[PDB]
Amino acid sequence: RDGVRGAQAVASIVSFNNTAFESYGKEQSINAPVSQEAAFSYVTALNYLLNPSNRQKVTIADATVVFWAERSSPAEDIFAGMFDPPESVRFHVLGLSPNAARLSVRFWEVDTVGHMLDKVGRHYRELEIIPQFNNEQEFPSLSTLLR
RNA sequence: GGAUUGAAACGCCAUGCUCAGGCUGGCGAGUGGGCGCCACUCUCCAA
Repeated sequence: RDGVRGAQAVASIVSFNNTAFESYGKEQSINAPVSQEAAFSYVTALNYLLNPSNRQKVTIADATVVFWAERSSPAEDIFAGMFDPPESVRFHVLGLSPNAARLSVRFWEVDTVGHMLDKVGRHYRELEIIPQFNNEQEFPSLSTLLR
């Protein structure tokens, strides 16, 4: 509920529980070396970002999406980007999906603006038609169309 | 003729859009109007 949705109670990104996944005679996490404090750091950061109290998380389809910058109010409006369609690093975007007890990365972007017009823009421009009344609204919501 | 974090790795097994329902009841192409007014087969040729 308060973490990655649909995954096991405790999940991990790195794990080598089965022999088929080992190589060169290594074993366990030693199969990929990382300093202990470094491992702690990013895990804590990821846990923090997952906290619902901080408005930097959103669920789309099956994948949970997390983003961060020095400010987040505009990107947070992507909530309507699907719910009701219309110095610091800027807008890292990460989307991951859950396996049974381990996580996988779906996509990864670092672009600015946050534009998704590639599909939405095409989607809307395909729907263009002159209206009948003068008081109609240009951008109908999917709910209205389906109804 | 050692070693491309490599060498091997099926999305797979299978399931009815079914059972049934009147385009009906009914309505005037109907009322009425002149093909009329008038005009030379007529001049001459043995059997």
